[PDB]
This record gives sequence, structure tokens and C-alpha cells, in this order.
Amino acid sequence: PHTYIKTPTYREPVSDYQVLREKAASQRRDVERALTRFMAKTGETQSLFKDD
Amino acid sequence: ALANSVTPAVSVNNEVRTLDNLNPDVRLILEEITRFLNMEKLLPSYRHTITVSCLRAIRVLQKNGHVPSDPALFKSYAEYGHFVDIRIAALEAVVDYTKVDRSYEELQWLLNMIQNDPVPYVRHKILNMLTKNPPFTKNMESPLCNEALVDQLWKLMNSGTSHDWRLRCGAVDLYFTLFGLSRPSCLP
Repeated sequence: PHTYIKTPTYREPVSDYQVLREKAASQRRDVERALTRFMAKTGETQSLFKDD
Repeated sequence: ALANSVTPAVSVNNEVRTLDNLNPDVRLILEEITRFLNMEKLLPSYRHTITVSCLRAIRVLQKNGHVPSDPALFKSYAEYGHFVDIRIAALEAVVDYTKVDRSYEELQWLLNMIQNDPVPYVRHKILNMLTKNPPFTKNMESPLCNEALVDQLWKLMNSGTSHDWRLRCGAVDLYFTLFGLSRPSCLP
């Protein structure tokens, strides 16, 4: 085959609903955590604990 | 549902509730309600339903020995410029705090807020919540049964609530709940 063979195949896509739900959930949780920590650090802040 | 799962913590020798000796269960709950309340500060709900639920859950965590029993958060949410549902949830938390911690200055804060608040519905609701969850009943011996408190509540029935007809009946209900139909006992 190597002498004269070519396989123009595509790329296996991800159809796993479980891992797609997990990826979208974790990315949304991480971006909202990053956003709220950035907005609490660059403004007036409160704390449930002393000096937290 | 997160607030319903909170069981009372196992404090040893009245250990101060700090961040390191937190329950491993309650740290996840506290992270979630912190995330929800902070996200409500940026993307608000319909009637701040998540603010009301998170304030209620912080009061649940404070009622058990998890978060320090400090009313300053609820006292900041009970200011005038907030939505009225946030205000009545925060004032419910302050009424529960001054019932459990027998706070004198928080009861004076609530009575001052009854006397001079702009919204009269909030004044009626504070008298209503302080009747439903009273700081003491007539049977209890409490540190808050002075002649000063009897004179304040009699002045609130007599004068002070003379302009509403609903604050005066609420003050009569509060005096009945606290001191009963006879002469206040804790008096000369």
C-alpha cells in the first residue's frame, strides 16, 4: 500500500453527550468563578469571615 | 435544598468558628451560596429570589455552629435602597439573631427602624416578625426585660405610631406578646 495508497479520512467528532455536558458545565462554572473573583478583588469587598 | 441539609456542627469547648475548622460538607455549600449571591450581584433574578434564598441559607448556617453569629451582613442588606424582598429577608434574619443571641443593640436597631423608616410596609413587617418570633415571651426571664424597654414600648403604643393605625395595632400585639395583658412583671 505505501507505494501508491492514500486514505483521505476525516476526524472522529465527539458525540458523547455526557462529556459535552461536563465540558460545558465546567467551563461555565470556571468562567463565572474567574469573573466573580476578579470583580470582588478590584472593588469594595465584604467577607463572611474576619479578614477573608 | 442546600440549606435544608445543614445539621448542627460539633463545636468542642465553644471553639471559635474559623475557616480552618469548617465542616468539609459545609465548605461546598458555602462556596455554592457565595457563587450564587455574587452572581446575583452581577446578573440579578426576577425579584432577587436567589438573594432571599442565600440570605436565608446564611442564616441557617449561622443558626448552627458553622458561620460566626454576626448580623452585619443582614444589617447591610436591610438598608433603605434595597429591594423590599431582600429587606424583609434580612430583617427576618436580624429578628432571629436578636432572639437567639439576646442582643440589646440589635433590638434597639429594630425598634429605631420601626420608628423612622420611609416604607411603612417594612415597619409593619418588622413589628409582625417581632411578634411572630419574639425576643422573649412573658414566661421567660431575659436580660432584655428592663423598665426601659417597657417604657419604650409603651411610648411606641401611646405616641410614635399615632399616624398609621396598623403600626399601633402591631405595637399593641408586640406588647401583648412580650408582657401580657396584666402589668409588666419586670417592673418596680
